[PDB]
Amino acid sequence: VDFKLSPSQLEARRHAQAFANTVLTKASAEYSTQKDQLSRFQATRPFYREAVRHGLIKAQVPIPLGGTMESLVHESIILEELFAVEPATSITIVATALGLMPVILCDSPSLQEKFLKPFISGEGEPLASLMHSEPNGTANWLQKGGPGLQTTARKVGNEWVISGEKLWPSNSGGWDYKGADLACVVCRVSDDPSKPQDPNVDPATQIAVLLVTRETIANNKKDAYQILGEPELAGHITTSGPHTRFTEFHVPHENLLCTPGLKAQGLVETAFAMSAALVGAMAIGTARAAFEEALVFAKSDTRGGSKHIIEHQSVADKLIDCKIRLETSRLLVWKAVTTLEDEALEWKVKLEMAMQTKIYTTDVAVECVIDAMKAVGMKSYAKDMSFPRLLNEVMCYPLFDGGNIGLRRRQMQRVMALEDYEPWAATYGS
Amino acid sequence: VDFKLSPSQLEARRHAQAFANTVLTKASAEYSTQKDQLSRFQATRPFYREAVRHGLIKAQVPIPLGGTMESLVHESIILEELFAVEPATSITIVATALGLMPVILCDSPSLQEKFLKPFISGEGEPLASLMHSEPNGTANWLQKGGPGLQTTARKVGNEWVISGEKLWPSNSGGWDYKGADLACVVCRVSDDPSKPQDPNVDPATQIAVLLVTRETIANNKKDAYQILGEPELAGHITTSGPHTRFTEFHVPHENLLCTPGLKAQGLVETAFAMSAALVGAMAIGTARAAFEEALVFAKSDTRGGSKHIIEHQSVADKLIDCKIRLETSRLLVWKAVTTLEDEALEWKVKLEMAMQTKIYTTDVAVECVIDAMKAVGMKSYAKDMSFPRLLNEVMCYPLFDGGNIGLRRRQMQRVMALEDYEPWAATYGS
Amino acid sequence: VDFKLSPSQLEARRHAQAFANTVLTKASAEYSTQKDQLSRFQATRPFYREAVRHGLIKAQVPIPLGGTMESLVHESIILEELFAVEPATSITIVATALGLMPVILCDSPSLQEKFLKPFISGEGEPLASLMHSEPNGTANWLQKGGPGLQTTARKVGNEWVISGEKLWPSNSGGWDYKGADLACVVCRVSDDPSKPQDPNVDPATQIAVLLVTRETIANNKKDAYQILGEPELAGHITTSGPHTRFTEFHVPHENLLCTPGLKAQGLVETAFAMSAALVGAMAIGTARAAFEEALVFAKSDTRGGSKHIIEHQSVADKLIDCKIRLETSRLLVWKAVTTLEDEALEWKVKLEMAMQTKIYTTDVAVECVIDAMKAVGMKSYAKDMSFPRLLNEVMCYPLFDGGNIGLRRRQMQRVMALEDYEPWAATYGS
Amino acid sequence: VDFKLSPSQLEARRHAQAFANTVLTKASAEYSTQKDQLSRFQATRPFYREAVRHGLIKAQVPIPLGGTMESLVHESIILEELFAVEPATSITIVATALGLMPVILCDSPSLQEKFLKPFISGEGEPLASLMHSEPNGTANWLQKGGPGLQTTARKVGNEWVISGEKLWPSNSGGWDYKGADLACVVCRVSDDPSKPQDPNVDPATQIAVLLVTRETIANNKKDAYQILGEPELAGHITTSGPHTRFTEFHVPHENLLCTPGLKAQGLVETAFAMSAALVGAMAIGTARAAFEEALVFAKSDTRGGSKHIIEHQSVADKLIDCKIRLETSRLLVWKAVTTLEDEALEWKVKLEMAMQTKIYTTDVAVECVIDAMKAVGMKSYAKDMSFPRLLNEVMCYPLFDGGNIGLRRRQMQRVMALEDYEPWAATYGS
Ligand SMILES: Cc1cc2nc3c(=O)[nH]c(=O)nc-3n(C[C@H](O)[C@H](O)[C@H](O)COP(=O)(O)OP(=O)(O)OC[C@H]3O[C@@H](n4cnc5c(N)ncnc54)[C@H](O)[C@@H]3O)c2cc1C
Ligand SMILES: Cc1cc2nc3c(=O)[nH]c(=O)nc-3n(C[C@H](O)[C@H](O)[C@H](O)COP(=O)(O)OP(=O)(O)OC[C@H]3O[C@@H](n4cnc5c(N)ncnc54)[C@H](O)[C@@H]3O)c2cc1C
Ligand SMILES: Cc1cc2nc3c(=O)[nH]c(=O)nc-3n(C[C@H](O)[C@H](O)[C@H](O)COP(=O)(O)OP(=O)(O)OC[C@H]3O[C@@H](n4cnc5c(N)ncnc54)[C@H](O)[C@@H]3O)c2cc1C
Ligand SMILES: Cc1cc2nc3c(=O)[nH]c(=O)nc-3n(C[C@H](O)[C@H](O)[C@H](O)COP(=O)(O)OP(=O)(O)OC[C@H]3O[C@@H](n4cnc5c(N)ncnc54)[C@H](O)[C@@H]3O)c2cc1C
Repeated sequence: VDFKLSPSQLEARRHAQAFANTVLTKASAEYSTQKDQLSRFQATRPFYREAVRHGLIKAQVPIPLGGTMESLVHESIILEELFAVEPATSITIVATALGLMPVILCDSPSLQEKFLKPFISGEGEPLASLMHSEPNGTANWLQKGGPGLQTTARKVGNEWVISGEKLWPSNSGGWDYKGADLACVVCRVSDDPSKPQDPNVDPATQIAVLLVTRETIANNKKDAYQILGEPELAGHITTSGPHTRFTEFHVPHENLLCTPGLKAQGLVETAFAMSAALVGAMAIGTARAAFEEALVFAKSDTRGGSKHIIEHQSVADKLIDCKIRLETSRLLVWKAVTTLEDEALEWKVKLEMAMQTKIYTTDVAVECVIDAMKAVGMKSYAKDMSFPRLLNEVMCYPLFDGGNIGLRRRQMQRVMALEDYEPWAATYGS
Repeated sequence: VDFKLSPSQLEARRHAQAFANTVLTKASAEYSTQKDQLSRFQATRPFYREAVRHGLIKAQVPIPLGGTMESLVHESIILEELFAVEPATSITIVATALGLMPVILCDSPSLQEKFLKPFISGEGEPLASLMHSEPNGTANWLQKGGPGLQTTARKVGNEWVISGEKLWPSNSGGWDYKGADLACVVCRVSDDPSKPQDPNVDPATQIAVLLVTRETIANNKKDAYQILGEPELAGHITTSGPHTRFTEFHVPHENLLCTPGLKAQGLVETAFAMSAALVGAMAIGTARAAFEEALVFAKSDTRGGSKHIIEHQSVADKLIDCKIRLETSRLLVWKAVTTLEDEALEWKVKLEMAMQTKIYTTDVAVECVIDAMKAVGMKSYAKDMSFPRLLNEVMCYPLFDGGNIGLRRRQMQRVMALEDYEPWAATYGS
Repeated sequence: VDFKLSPSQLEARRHAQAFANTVLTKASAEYSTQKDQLSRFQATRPFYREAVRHGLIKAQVPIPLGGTMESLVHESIILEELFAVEPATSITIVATALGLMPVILCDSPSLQEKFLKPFISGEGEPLASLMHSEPNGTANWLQKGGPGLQTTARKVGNEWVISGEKLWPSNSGGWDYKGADLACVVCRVSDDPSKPQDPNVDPATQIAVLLVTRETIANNKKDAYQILGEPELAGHITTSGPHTRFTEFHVPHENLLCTPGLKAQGLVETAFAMSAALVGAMAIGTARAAFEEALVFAKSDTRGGSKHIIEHQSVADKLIDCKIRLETSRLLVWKAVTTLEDEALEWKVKLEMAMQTKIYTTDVAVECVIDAMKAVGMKSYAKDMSFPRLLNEVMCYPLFDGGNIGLRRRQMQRVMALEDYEPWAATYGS
Repeated sequence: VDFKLSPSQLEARRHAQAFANTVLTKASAEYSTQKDQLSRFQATRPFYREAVRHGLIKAQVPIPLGGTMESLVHESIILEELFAVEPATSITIVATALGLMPVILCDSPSLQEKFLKPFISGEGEPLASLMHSEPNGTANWLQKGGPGLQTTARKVGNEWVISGEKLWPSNSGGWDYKGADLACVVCRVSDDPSKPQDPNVDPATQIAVLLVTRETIANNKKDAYQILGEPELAGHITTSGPHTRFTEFHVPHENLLCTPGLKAQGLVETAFAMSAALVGAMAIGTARAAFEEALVFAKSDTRGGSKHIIEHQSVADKLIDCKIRLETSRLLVWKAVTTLEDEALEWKVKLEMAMQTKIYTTDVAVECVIDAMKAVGMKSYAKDMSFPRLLNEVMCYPLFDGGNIGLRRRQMQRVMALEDYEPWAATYGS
């Protein structure tokens, strides 16, 4: 076992850091004063443009597919550096990565060449979105006997017809509400959308992914694709993840990502398992920003006393707890993404490790930001410090990318209950 | 022993609830459109006006002093109901209460009659502020051999001259920055403010409290009293707690609250111990709003599954944990205020109980809000629910009113380290 | 609302302290030499004798039934003092009180007069046991479609015949394995014990409680009642709670406690709700002993340094956290038992409060003992301090008297999920 | 960056597992029948003899020094597997590794060759001990102005004379109270032991380490070396760590480990920093045994319900938290030991990483055992399961090898407060 970073991993860090410090630090003056989420997202477009120019979207796509992604550990180091400075734009890049993952993972090389083209060009501001989440919730989307996804699709001729609503998926409506450049829309196949999901058939066997582009939306009637709203978020105030309604929305058969059923559900689960692992890097960045701000403050401020506050044991204890949470978190992320890259390990081992990672890093990042605030004291509550923004941003992580309580813990639980469960297969082999 | 509420405690609660729902619910539509903190505080003036007409400012003063305060348990009940709905204006009421407290507690009936007069009238919108906190911190203000308070006072003729800065004290500038109707300014006596505090004298013997009114301010040169800034807060966005600088600010000797030294420190300690106990009620109201909103959601929503999510054990575990935190918090607050009202008990015992109460309720209220958010899941993160506001608001409580890490834990540690410490004296007697 | 203790409550405390210090402190010299659990329990008989002589068993029976119980708050005070010194014998008293409860609370005065008689006499060493728990578990005993209790009973002529096994019920075999003086055996009614519980039935409608005395056991064949074993416990090493098998055990119909079904389940639920509330006083006593030992150590020992260890913030922080856990725990126990006593409150309100109390106090007692050990440090790990015993004893509390995870949380969850659940009914009526 | 185990790491694991399962499982049948700590420890001798025969003591010594230690990752894997089964004898091996470390670390090949010889022979049952800890404590041994170590040494011609007492050091009295085969006795140099440590000299400049063998002890008068007692421990009930008194105890100058002062303090600090990282693997072993026992239980028992208990969300939540604690702990240990072996890294970077590791792994192991017990429920409390032993054993870890509260957190705080502290130097370099 080895924890040393290669020259390309150190360069990936230096590059990410330089981009964050020279480009992302300027985003706040653009977005900070806009009234609504969409406006804030739009104000972020020149920074995404720069990220594309710096190669950061091309770096979300594997080299075999014409991108420049070197590894998932490189990706982890990049995301930690970006999120330690500014989640604006950084969040857009990862949302796009998620949006691309089903195509990156699928088994059609002609689909990959066609739909990944804009994202490896190094030009423009192309957005992708994995459109899974819904107004009524998704924690129970695979539950045999329940209503399932309320976004359904039916084959009519040589096309599919989507009806229903999505809520929350990042970048889904694009910069201007005429659509992401690529959206992977996750649907439940229902030949008749009025009738409930058949409780005698496993929900996983009825999943289909349909690829929707700006062209697709332009080819439909205006009322077939409507953005009904844009949630105002506590933190990550510059992301877009709207309420979208498809009404009789036609999509050509060639845009069907794969065979409906277990293969499609598989692509989705895989994409979301990879995000589960990497989301820990974002939480680390946010929490690391809080720790470092509190640390510098505790090593330079006496708070009207005779020594720097880090010399009070209760202050150092908080800082120690923060530092520990960050160190364990990062190791767990690097373990997770490395596990995901291991061809030897069966999927359930990868999936359990990804779930653990998401659950731990996100929950623990919140504690880290709060302890940092408690250590700095009253000054952390004013907006001339970063903590108000970090507090709001950090609370997103346990909730999003599949919340810990409803999705990730239950995905991990299902794995642990299986008869052939091997708790240590990722470490000690099978 | 008994927890039944008297008819007048029940009436205080009905009155508080009616006030909250007829008046305080309208505040948000007024303060929400104001871009800066002072303006938000100013938009809140008509609601404080209504608070005064409803008798709520008069109820912060004991009956023997012309007020209508029935008891601290009545107060605890009122504060919980107000803060469960809207901390805007509610926070102003309690900040005024704290400003009044050094006067309420002092042994001079002439000062009490004079300076409490506007607060017991039922007219206007009179504000009071206890001005203790400073830019450089206050956790170490009584540390022997340290710099001490940087707001100092010196006697010159038949007046005192205040030099230095305060930061954070609620209401201290009034509605218009010409001053609170009553400010208790806490100073360190120093004949020559350019000289450090003398390291061989106990800081507590150099504390003075000087009463500064609007008239005091108007009797000084314009540049003798100035507001340098108004912090933009993460939550409690409608409160004012400015950065104030006194420069050669003259106060009559008749305005000195009491003899400088241990008597003055003692009045500040007592005031802040009473607030330590009652700040729990504010934390309970906020956390209670989060718990109730999560409870109703959990009972009303299936999240696309086969049953309401309260029926999931992980969801119920969060709700159970919130409920336990709230229940234990309320009990401890009522214990602490009843203990403060007990004439048979020594100060050290009351102080220890008040510290415990502040530490427990405020730390635990934060966990209550966060767990509530986790239970609700993603929808908790959007501002169509109340959680974004509650999370920002709840994080104030561990930090303010004497932070838990630097001030309240240290005060309690000091009492616990005394040779005659009796842990259980508030319960089982001495 | 009032927390002040009456003269009789203070006397109850004094009496309980004097008993624990002059009698219970001598127990260890006797049980300590005994190599198995039963023999340790037997070694404890002379101390239970003394407890009876001091009126402590009589104090577990209400005055209208010939006992001397003053109130549940008196009971809480007695238990805290007892368990602060020595859980040996204390645990027998409390287990007997649980065994008496179904008879104390039943609607048959003839059963009360006959079966409580030995317990109000003030003589001998009479034991009672509520025999509910089983080798296969009881967390799911009321699960519809589940196997239910494996101890069943059937009516044959003018008798009931019991088949199956119990495990864990305190005192159940008596001093000599010829039986407790009174055992309430909870059975599921089944005319054929080889047949699985009907999945269509509500399991609570099948419950019967049969009273079994030493004369009942003697009236049966010797192999109809056998003790198969006695668990060797991590702590509470002097308690007995054996593995008992009933094989065609005949009981007179006049020993049926009440109408089978909902009424019988209700008596058991009520007895265990009462124990849920009071078990916190035992947790508090154990945790309090750990806190006070650490506190005395922290204020007298420098650990080879220049100052008492309580002077170190990290140490003081552990002690503060223990103190707060103990203070909140006692308040919650007093609230719970006062709630149970309230004639005007509905059952589910009482039950919910009792569940909260059990969950909180027992979880938090464990943390209190462990934090106290960390504060004292390495010396806490050797048996010349009490912490090794306290750690083993405290870990009983979250697991016993209905475990928190499987029973108490799920009882509380069920009440919260009821359409008419009112969270603050025990405090703010309505 | 890589977590993959080499073939030799996998072989170390297999070999350690086979030794634990074939040899160590048999230990309990021998030590459980003995009446006190010493006897239990003595009953452990044949198992240590087997460990020596299987090369496990030789594997504590680096290959350059004639041992077989392959790497600290190898050692971590071995310790996790040993402590997962049986800490008896396992504890003796690690205590011997600690005892050897000051010699392994020193810069004197002639000392190394002489004193390490029995330990690399593969013969007998040689024991080492690092005798640091004392009756009065050691958390403040380096405190300037404090009393310091109460075990002192004075130079008398060509010999040193030791006065004072040790308490706790494992193996220090050997199998028979005639001494460990090698003890490294840490002393404070003092010409006159009746005089207090000079408050004007930095305690670390007065540290000496004297090597004491069985020959040294036999060459002194009988009353010069006395075992006064053997603590009865809550867990690890088969280790020896006696109370030793040196009275005018003569040691040859050629047995001095190095020049007294910073160099000697540095060997002690380094040895204890290496143990701090590795003790994590012991904590993991114990917690892993709890987790796996709870997991097997939860996957095979319904607890009288219809489904395996792991299907209940609150049970799964506990197992998930245990699993996460174990995964993060192991990563942190492997990171910490790999950091210690990195010659490019400054000592303070290694030290910080080792303290973090000790703090985290030992605190969290306790939580893991307790969670596992709560998940299993009542049955976990009886000695037919492993948990009573594991609970007592896991509580050792945060207290021993320098407790977290008094020692490790203070050592880490000291590093963090340094002006040139680089928090991430172990991951991203300097
Ligand atoms: C900034 C941001 C970016 C996002 N990016 C995307 C994106 O790119 N694509 C996309 O599709 N979505 C995205 N989301 C949404 C998010 O990934 C999912 O909606 C969310 O994580 C799922 O919500 P939830 O887990 O709370 O599930 P919900 O279904 O909303 O359930 C909510 C709560 O109900 C409870 N619950 C429900 N069922 C159970 C159960 N069976 N067991 C136990 N508890 C249960 C749990 O407490 C759960 O937390 C984004 C959201 C945000 C804020
Ligand atoms: C909405 C609001 C209302 C307020 N109302 C008032 C008011 O009416 N009047 C008023 O005067 N102020 C008021 N305040 C200010 C507040 O009461 C105090 O400034 C704040 O509670 C004290 O800050 P602190 O406890 O963080 O101490 P600081 O001195 O700022 O110390 C900050 C941190 O340093 C550490 N620290 C410092 N010294 C030590 C030590 N010796 N040991 C351990 N740790 C230490 C702790 O981590 C502490 O949290 C208000 C503030 C707000 C936001
Ligand atoms: C000293 C002592 C005295 C005792 N006194 C008595 C007495 O007087 N009378 C008596 O009858 N018993 C007595 N007991 C036994 C004890 O009250 C119960 O057996 C125990 O509290 C119930 O066990 P449990 O709660 O762990 O349930 P179990 O049925 O053993 O369940 C074990 C675990 O399975 C899980 N589980 C099972 N079902 C669910 C579910 N539906 N949801 C979630 N999790 C689940 C939980 O993690 C639970 O902890 C005593 C025991 C001791 C040690
Ligand atoms: C099985 C076992 C094996 C052991 N092996 C060895 C061995 O091989 N060699 C050896 O020498 N010892 C050994 N020990 C002993 C152990 O390493 C040390 O004595 C112990 O870890 C140090 O004790 P402590 O950390 O509790 O410090 P203590 O000095 O005993 O301090 C006790 C407590 O006081 C408080 N405290 C003291 N000073 C401060 C401070 N400055 N700041 C904050 N809090 C403070 C802390 O709460 C601390 O926990 C062993 C013990 C056991 C049980």
